[PDB]
Amino acid sequence: NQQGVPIFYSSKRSENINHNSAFKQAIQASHKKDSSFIRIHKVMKVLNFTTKAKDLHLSDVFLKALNHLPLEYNSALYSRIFDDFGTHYFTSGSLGGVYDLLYQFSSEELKNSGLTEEEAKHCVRIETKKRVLFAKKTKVEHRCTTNKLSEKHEGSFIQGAEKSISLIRGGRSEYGAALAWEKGSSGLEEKTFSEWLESVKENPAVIDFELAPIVDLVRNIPCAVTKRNNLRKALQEYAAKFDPCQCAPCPNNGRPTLSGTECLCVCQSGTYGENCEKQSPDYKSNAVDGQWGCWSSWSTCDATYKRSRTRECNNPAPQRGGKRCEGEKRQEEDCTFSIMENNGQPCINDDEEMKEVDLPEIEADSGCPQPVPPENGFIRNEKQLYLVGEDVEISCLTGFETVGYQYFRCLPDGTWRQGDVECQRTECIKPVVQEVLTITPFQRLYRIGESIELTCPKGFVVAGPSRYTCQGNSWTPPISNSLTCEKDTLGHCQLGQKQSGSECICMSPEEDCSHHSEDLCVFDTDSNDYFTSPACKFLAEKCLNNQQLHFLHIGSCQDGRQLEWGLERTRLSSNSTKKESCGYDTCYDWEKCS
Amino acid sequence: ILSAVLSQEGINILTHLPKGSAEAELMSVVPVFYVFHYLETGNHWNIFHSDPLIEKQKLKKKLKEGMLSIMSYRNADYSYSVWKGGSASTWLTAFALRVLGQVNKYVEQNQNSICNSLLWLVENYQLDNGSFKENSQYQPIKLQGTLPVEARENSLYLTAFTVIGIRKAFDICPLVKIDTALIKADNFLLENTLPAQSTFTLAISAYALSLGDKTHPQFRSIVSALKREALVKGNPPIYRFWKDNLQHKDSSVPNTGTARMVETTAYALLTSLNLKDINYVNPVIKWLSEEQRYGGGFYSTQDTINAIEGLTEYSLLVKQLRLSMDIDVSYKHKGALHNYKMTDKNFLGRPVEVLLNDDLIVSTGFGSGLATVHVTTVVHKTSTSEEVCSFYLKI
Ligand SMILES: *[C@H]1O[C@H](CO)[C@@H](O)[C@H](O)[C@@H]1O
Ligand SMILES: *[C@H]1O[C@H](CO)[C@@H](O)[C@H](O)[C@@H]1O
Repeated sequence: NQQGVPIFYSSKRSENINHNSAFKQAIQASHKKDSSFIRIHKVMKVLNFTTKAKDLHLSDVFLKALNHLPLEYNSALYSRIFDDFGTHYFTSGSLGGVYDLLYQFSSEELKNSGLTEEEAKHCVRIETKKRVLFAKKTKVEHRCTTNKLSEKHEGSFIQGAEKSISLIRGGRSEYGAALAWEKGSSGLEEKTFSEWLESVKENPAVIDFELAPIVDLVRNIPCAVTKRNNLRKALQEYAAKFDPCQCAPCPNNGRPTLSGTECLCVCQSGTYGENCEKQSPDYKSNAVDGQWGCWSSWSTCDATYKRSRTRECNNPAPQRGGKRCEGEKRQEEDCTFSIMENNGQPCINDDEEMKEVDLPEIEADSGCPQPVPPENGFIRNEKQLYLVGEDVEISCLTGFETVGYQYFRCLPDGTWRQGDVECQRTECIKPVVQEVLTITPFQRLYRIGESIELTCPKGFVVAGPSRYTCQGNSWTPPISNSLTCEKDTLGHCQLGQKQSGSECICMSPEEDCSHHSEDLCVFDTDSNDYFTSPACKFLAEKCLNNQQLHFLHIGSCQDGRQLEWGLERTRLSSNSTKKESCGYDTCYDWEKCS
Repeated sequence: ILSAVLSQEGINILTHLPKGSAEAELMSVVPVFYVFHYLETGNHWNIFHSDPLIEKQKLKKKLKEGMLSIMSYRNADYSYSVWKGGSASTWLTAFALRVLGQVNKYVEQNQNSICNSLLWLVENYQLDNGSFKENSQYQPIKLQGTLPVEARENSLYLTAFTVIGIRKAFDICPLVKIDTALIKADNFLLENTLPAQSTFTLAISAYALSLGDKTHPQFRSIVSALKREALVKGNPPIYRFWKDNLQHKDSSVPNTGTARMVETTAYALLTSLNLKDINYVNPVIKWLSEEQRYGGGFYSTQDTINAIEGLTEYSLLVKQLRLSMDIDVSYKHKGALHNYKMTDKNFLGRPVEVLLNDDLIVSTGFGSGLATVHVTTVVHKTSTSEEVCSFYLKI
């Protein structure tokens, strides 16, 4: 019981090899008296098969009926094909035969025999071995021969039964029929059974098999996509009639089962009679298990995709400690409505999609291919092929305007007559914008002769120039990625140092200095002279030898009061108790940084 | 010309709606506005079989009821929400102005409202680079559907979706300040789409710029990209659509080949329908038409609003395009030279000579279509003019 959702499955799971009268005989026999049942089976495998996955070859009869199918959904005529052809097909399985028998014992008899379940099952296991299987055999047990039941049937446990049912699949029907109990087969031959076994390899039946939806099969007919989707829908509706939810409940936790147009009742152990109403005083219970009502009719499609269905746990709503029914009270699937069409009820067929670029193939037609627009322009009118004598009109991109003959004409040639056309125009647009900067004024289009001003936040200034102007269709010219605002020396650290490790330590003279600061002039106590030196390199050398190397004078070293003075400046250096150091190495004890 | 109508029923459902949950309540009412825009603008009052004149007014009644119905989701500060207690949502706010703008045509709106509602988004929900942000209390919404997206990819969807609202209803509150807001935003979409992240992202983005400057260098670059991703059945194409995918994103599953595409190709259709490139558009509406059968239905109202505005725009692009011209050629000073009435039946009326040397003036009054005027002039010049010759000859 997993009818379910999508529904493909394996046949190890059902374990009901039950024919029309295979199950029905058993149910109908079960009404005669409180009955228990003993199953015995033996598989006889012949071969496996794997149905190849794609390009399957369908039958004439089927392809036929699969065609006389209307386009518009019609539950009536669609259901038809399931009745006739089925629901699933074998991807894989086995072929052969099964010795399969169901034995019917009156539970009063078994209680009289007193055997344990394990005993009873075994007496049938070993008795079959002696009686039908023909093998020189495991030694019998007089436990199975001289108990109170077997004793009344020539020592046989099997002959004790009211009857047996055959679920034998396979082989020649002559030999099979004999293995079922009959007085005619009643003095039958073990010979029979071995002969049947050969028969089974010459006349097998499908057992132990995997399935897949019959619908996946219909893939290359006239209207595949139409009829295949028409059928999945039809598949749902078809499923509902088959369900036994509609059966009214059976008197005694009896689980009602459908076959065809009728519900015959399946009885709980210790009950019998036509609808499991009768019980021998052995049945000692009134607990009832819950079972679903049938589903609801779908709620009309909604404000959302959403739609609603419902059951309630009431067919045999639970009582005095019966099992609560298990599943869904409710069901949301999403749904739709049909809006656009009137005419067709269309036919799409399993076509094959393709990205447009990849198919470029025919010229027999002799129209001209798409031509080449001129720089800064475009064709107003796209096609793959243009008929000979068609015009296509060239216009220009934004900020440029047409100058001259605006048309190409398609020649029988296959060639284009090409116009006197240009895209001169001077209206600069908003340049290649780097997230960092912000232009001013901010417009969609700029006029020939208007200037923009690139500005950045406070700590920063522009890498390239700050003012571009709009001339001969270009600016003068914007970086297009070569321009943003980064501040020198990318808790700020003093002019001698740089930040490297979230702690202010000196920049190395050799390494970090490279970017061209001003030529400075500096005095050196170790040299007792001076040298002109880059600034970066100086502010490093402060760290190391500052007490040796002083700041002197901006610009390259040069004579004047400037020089004689800076000399004095750091000759009077010793006595000075207070040296400030803003941009200069120091400010005198007497001076203020300004 | 291709047929793109609606089943008599379809409309019936849309107008009737379903009722109960506040949830999707709004979703309940949006369609009527579109089914009106399409029904009035493309004239089609006639479909009914009953009395079209009063039927028009019956929808109007439903349309004004529904108009205030949306207002329910408007906040204090004029920003739209699902629940006042709920939260103000940048998403829905844009989606309101989009619904309102289309309706404003034939149902006059509260002007001052529309404005403050606009100024909310712009003054509060726009980065320094034009792009818009969803406010918070972020909520997956059933109506929203495919809108959810990953990485910046959602900034793009939203910026473009809110651009669309603001474009749609700009008419009603033309503000110097929000035109600027449009400029900054548009630039984002151009300058930040190109290396395309999703088909769905490509398409709305394309569509949003499609409602702006449709001649722009970057824009036509973008449109080309989209136009190159397209799917076709039969070559030359009979059917055209777009699937949402990237080369990284493949699994043996039904879901990836998922409807999202109807929405994305609907945005493509709408993009090109603005470009008035009917040649491109035809296999799409045939297919979108054909889509209901292949599609089953449009999963959620979001795409169904766009599909309808598609079918609307097309049936009224056809109308613009039909040739009913009335051209006149004349001399500016000397007499009337001839002039020809040109139609579907009698296009390319003639060629005629130019007799006299008076400025030529070719000129139609109001009429509908597309006509081409060529003025091929024939002249003779001597050999030794710089024009032609560069050398001194004798023989
Ligand atoms: C609930 O009932 C309906 C109708 O039989 C089915 O759709 C479903 O399979 C379940 O049995
Ligand atoms: C409703 O369906 C469930 C299984 O889905 C059962 O537990 C119950 O008996 C009834 O058929």
